[PDB]
Amino acid sequence: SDVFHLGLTKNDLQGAQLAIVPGDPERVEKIAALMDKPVKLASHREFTSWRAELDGKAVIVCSTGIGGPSTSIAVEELAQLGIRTFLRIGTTGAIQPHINVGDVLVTTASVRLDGASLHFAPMEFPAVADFACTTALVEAAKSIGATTHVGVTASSDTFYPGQERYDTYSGRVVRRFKGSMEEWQAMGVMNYEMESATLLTMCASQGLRAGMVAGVIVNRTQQEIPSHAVKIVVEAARRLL
Amino acid sequence: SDVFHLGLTKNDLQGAQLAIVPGDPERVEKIAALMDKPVKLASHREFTSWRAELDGKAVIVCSTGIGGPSTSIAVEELAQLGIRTFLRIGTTGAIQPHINVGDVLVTTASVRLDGASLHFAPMEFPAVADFACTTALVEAAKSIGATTHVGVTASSDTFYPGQERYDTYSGRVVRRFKGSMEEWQAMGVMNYEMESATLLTMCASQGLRAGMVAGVIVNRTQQEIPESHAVKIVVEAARRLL
Amino acid sequence: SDVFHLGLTKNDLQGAQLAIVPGDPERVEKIAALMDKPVKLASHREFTSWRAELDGKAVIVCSTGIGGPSTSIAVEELAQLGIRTFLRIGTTGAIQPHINVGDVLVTTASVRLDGASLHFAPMEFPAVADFACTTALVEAAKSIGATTHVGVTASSDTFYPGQERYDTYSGRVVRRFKGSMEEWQAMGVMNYEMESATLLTMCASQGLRAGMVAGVIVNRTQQEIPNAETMKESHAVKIVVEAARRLL
Amino acid sequence: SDVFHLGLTKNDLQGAQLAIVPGDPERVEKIAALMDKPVKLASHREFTSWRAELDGKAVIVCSTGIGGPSTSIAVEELAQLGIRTFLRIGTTGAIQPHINVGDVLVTTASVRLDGASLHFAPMEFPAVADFACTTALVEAAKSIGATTHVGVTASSDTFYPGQERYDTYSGRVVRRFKGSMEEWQAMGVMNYEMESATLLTMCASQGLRAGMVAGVIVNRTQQEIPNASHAVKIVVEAARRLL
Amino acid sequence: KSDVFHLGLTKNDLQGAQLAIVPGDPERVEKIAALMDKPVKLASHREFTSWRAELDGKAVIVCSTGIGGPSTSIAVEELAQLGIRTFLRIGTTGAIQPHINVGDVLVTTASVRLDGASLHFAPMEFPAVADFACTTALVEAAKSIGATTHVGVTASSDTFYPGQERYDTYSGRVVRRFKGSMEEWQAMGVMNYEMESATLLTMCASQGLRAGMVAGVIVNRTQQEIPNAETMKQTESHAVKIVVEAARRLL
Amino acid sequence: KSDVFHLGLTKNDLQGAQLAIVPGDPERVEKIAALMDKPVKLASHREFTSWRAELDGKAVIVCSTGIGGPSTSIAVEELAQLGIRTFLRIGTTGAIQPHINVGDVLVTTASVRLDGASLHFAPMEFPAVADFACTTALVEAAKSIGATTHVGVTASSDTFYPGQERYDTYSGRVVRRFKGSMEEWQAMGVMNYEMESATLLTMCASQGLRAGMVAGVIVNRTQQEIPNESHAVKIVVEAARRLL
Ligand SMILES: O=c1ccn2c(n1)O[C@H]1[C@H](O)[C@@H](CO)O[C@H]12
Ligand SMILES: O=c1ccn2c(n1)O[C@H]1[C@H](O)[C@@H](CO)O[C@H]12
Ligand SMILES: O=c1ccn2c(n1)O[C@H]1[C@H](O)[C@@H](CO)O[C@H]12
Ligand SMILES: O=c1ccn2c(n1)O[C@H]1[C@H](O)[C@@H](CO)O[C@H]12
Ligand SMILES: O=c1ccn2c(n1)O[C@H]1[C@H](O)[C@@H](CO)O[C@H]12
Ligand SMILES: O=c1ccn2c(n1)O[C@H]1[C@H](O)[C@@H](CO)O[C@H]12
Repeated sequence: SDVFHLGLTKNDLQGAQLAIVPGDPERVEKIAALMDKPVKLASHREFTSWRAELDGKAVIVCSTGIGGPSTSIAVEELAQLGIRTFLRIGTTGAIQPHINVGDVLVTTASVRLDGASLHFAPMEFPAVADFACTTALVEAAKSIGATTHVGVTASSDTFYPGQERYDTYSGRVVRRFKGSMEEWQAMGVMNYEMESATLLTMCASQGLRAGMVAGVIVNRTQQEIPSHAVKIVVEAARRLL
Repeated sequence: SDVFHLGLTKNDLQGAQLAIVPGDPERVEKIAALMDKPVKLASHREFTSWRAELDGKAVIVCSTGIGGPSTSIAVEELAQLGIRTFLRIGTTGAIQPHINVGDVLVTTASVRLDGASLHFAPMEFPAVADFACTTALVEAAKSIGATTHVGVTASSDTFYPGQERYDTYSGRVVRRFKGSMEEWQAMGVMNYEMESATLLTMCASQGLRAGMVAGVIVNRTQQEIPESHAVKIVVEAARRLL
Repeated sequence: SDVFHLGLTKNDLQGAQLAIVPGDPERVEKIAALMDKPVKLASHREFTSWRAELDGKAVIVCSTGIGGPSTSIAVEELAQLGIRTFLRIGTTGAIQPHINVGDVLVTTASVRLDGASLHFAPMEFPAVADFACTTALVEAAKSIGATTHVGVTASSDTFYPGQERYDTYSGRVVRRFKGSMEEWQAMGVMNYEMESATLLTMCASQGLRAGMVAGVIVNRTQQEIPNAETMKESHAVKIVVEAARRLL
Repeated sequence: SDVFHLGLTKNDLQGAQLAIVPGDPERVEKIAALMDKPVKLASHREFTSWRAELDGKAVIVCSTGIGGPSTSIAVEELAQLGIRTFLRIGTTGAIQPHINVGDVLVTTASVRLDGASLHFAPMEFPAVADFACTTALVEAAKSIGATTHVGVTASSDTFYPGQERYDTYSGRVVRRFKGSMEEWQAMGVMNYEMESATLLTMCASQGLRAGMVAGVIVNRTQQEIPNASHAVKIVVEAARRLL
Repeated sequence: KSDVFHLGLTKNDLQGAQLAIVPGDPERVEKIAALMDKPVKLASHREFTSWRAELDGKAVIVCSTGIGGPSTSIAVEELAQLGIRTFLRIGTTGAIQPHINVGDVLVTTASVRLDGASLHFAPMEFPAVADFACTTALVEAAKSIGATTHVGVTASSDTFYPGQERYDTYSGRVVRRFKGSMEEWQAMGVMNYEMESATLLTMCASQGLRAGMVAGVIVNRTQQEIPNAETMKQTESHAVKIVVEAARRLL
Repeated sequence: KSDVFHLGLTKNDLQGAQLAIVPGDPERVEKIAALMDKPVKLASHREFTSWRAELDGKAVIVCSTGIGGPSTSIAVEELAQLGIRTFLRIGTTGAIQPHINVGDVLVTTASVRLDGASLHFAPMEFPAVADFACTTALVEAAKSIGATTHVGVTASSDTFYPGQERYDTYSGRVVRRFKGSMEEWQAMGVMNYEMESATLLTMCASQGLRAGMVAGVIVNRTQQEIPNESHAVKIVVEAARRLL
């Protein structure tokens, strides 16, 4: 093991320079199974890694877990092993009424409601996605025929108060986030999730390419509590290889 | 007439939905002359406005002057008159050694070293360009065959201390900005300019499409102070967005 | 030619160490006309410069444009050329009920609602006027007999959201400035403006003397925008010329 | 299931009001084994939960995973199910010369270098542990005879830059965290971890009781990476004094 | 003769003392020193009055701070130079919780930092936390005396009026930051308001000094009955007996 | 016996007074009032010693503030509750500019807000600015007295040691924020360090009260760290005479 957390050596990657990075370890095998020669690499904490082949070239699929801190460990240690391009696939809650459950979202940049991004760049720095990655993700969605939305995502360190949920133990949301959902909605923000700000900032400020795609699992204008994207991200990876 | 600064009516625009927004009033007519049926509309302070036609469709060219404050006035008042798409063309000082004078840069997002962006969105909101605008801009630069870099820009409220210039009256730089250039360079930042953070934040937070393009006029790794394809690029990009 | 934006040399100034700095370029020559031996120096972007003579002493008149960014270029490059004392003349929106259109407002210090002032001093540092410049402006106003108000000014990086104007495209104001005008009013702030915070912070933190004066064109307790007119206020112009005289 | 992530009902807890919350899911079984009638409950994402008994009273053991965001999810959802007292156990890197590998550290409060704590309370509010919980941990430690240090912890959203590690892909650290380890060291800060700031802030501002204990895994005065027990006994003994 | 700029004390004055009790009021010093053996006045300059007394045969200092973090920081710093390593603050306070009664005793584990002087020792993310041994001694000493005691968080404010959301003032207005603040602190479980615990606890914790904080509740801001002078000084005395008794266990 | 909770004064005690001189040292209060007509001791509670005097037939207050903004804010507010509308501060200070001598007098136009109490009245972007009429009277009073006077910006700190970048302390340690800070204020033309002006100036300017600040230099920090009726106390009395 060349790294402290992932349990991987540089030789494990077989010259791979691109990684797909889901949140849930459960999803890693399913993503790799859509490519050639899939083999299990390692599994430690919420970091499950698999190696696959796409058009003759080595590809990594590795999970991040929930949150920026966990994400920052996986990205850093993957970068040490040779990864220069990261493609993020996740799940999300829509906050705009016209976006339906089943729709696919591509993130251009993130509202930094996290702490981990500040460990790489000050708040004035933008949490922006790589242009080539974003293009590839939009072209892939277009070829597959998925109903897709491009724009800004709010990336939060919490599931509950930072996304202004009141259905909680305290039923309370601190001053900073009181009335914040209505504010993001007016600013044209598409959705909430919990990892992109960290991923995007840390890659953009360190010479690493990153992209972000996600499937909608809930619409917050209706409820607080609740496939194509998987095909989109692997198709995008083919154009970036 | 309809607006306080620009001196324009909705009728002056004749249906225009897109605007090209340079900084210098003197470049406004030059950009308009590259398109069909160029007509001068008005001229007040920083704001010189022209109407032209591109593929039979009305287009506005309006100057912003230097800085986010005056840019925010032009953008706001054009939006009241019906503009929904804004394209900035400017000039810039590169901070990466591999970028030469005359190269073209396309901004995906800006480092917010301004004050006016905060009047539209809190600091954690990204100063990000619209994707369709950026695509057109990158595809236009490639069609004309320009040497092109795509990435992040540092957008500063000042020409001197905020860009870490020491050849000044005082010769000093405040704590915040001392050592900041080396820091931006290490973070992959391409260039310094003075307007993008304001333009990009106020558009992305109000449902307005915005893109940013600039020609390199100086490189900071050698000196503090010093037809371009940039103008051809912005006009070709505007064509694709109408 | 000695500077990058203003297109001037030290020779153009002919020994000048005081400059009057209006916002609008079209005001430069009109201000210069009230003084002896006026001549046009240069004009680039929003920097229009004229030289005049007051009691046999060389004085510069140079525009700044709208906003602190272009103000900071003008003030810096003028300082490089030899200017050590700056007097700003502008227009303003009053936020107190008793202040009338055409009243003259002299600023002691400014609420830093700008970004450029942070490029010279951290937010703790006061955006304060020079005492000698303020004295000259106050004493000059009394000599003219204008209705004068002295106090704090809020200096915003925007005309619209930062001055809590709602009649806009979005009709929306961000959390920070929502309810802000009522708060400044209660705190005794006289007016809204867009350049003083940058100017005063620049000069005070770099050993330069600065004064700030402006004439009211709208009262924000009744309307956001002044009514349009056709006919072609000047009190503040006389006051700023007379104040310079007392400073030379 | 009564909660969204954990996959637990109120009936699963059997009236439990106290939870031991390790970082690593692997530890859940081991901590539960030291108590009686231990049984598995659920496992979803980084949240593995067990239930046991201590002096005839039900106790929960539930993992949080790495970081404040994940910690905040577990703590909130356990609170909805009835948990009022939280005792965290983790691993940590020491930054004081007089603190060695294998020593046990009890946190009174944390330096807030996270983002999740701000979602509960503004920065001025202290990430402070409950006094009853801290007392139980200190006293449990002295009865086992472990080398114990009591004080402030640095709680970071990152393992690398925020803890000022330079053996990285970029080799640089951002302005804010550059020269920061030396500063914390002069301030009397004991150690580095990643979850206590979030945990202590969200409990102290919501009427919940919380304590924090960890074992020293690396000394940062001599090395960045560790490689080149007592705490588990202490946390179980502390919980026993809290029921 | 003085070893320090403000306090007017020497190391000889201390007689080898390593603990100090640090109240706010100059006039309270003599009264607290009256609960110990053989008290003698040492000095009195500005708001800083100092006395020495014996406790179980050990030298102890009692020295006032004045109101606020700035004057507290001067006193604590200059005492530390003279050789003091442990500081125990006794105060009076206003409770903001309905279940906390006038006459109750409050021990602070840590403080909400609404001061400016703590920032001169550590940035805002550092906790304004009490020393464990000092808090242990205070909680246990409270049981010896028999007080009704609450242990938790305290809001430490640089002002008595607007920072404690008081509206009965000259202006009658409260700045944006503090408008609605009392209600929010109440929800977060904050017990009370005072004016110096944030400075003291931050400056000691970040400099290798031990500090503790105890106070008696003189008023509650949720109820309408305001106690008289006699009942208030009865509460103060009750909390004063706890700080001396806690000091015994810290020698 | 008292209309206010800290000072121990009634509105009646002020006898119509609308101006107060507000020094820092309680012991110094009596000596200032002794320079005026019919001085009478009023009260003494905590760090607040108050005396009443007369100047050209008008009642004036001299009241002690104690050290620091918090203590200052209590005095100003309760004095305001009893009718005082004009405050004049007289203090001692440490100069940080080479050209300023020990014994010189400094009039403050505005302060660097290195405090916490000012934020309880106005956000940080609000200027800690003195009243123009008060500053004028102080500047003119200096001429009449005949002292060497400098007018400008003052750094107003919540501490005496770390915030004034002093290293001769127990820890010998200065926090990141204030590391190298004295050299920075110096280059920004800041005259001096004190501990009360930011709170005083901000709270008065944002509440419709008039305030002024004068001080005598007791030490120069470019030569020395620790220091060791004056001109400044004469100037504050003369200024008060001009503002009645
Ligand atoms: O509202 C939502 C719904 C889902 N997600 C998101 N917000 O946070 C992301 C977490 O990693 C994880 C938490 O369920 O899934 C993503
Ligand atoms: O280094 C540079 C060079 C050029 N520019 C930029 N920074 O600021 C932009 C100004 O609006 C304008 C005036 O400098 O030109 C752009
Ligand atoms: O309400 C107002 C009215 C006028 N002004 C002010 N606010 O901003 C100043 C700008 O420079 C310019 C913008 O019109 O004029 C000054
Ligand atoms: O230096 C260290 C060493 C260990 N830990 C800490 N920092 O972060 C904690 C993480 O949860 C997890 C990361 O390995 O373990 C804790
Ligand atoms: O509500 C209150 C009541 C009392 N105190 C507190 N808040 O502030 C403390 C001051 O030092 C001093 C001011 O009364 O006493 C403490
Ligand atoms: O450097 C200095 C010197 C003196 N002073 C000042 N700073 O702080 C003021 C304190 O109230 C008091 C404490 O010395 O005196 C004022």
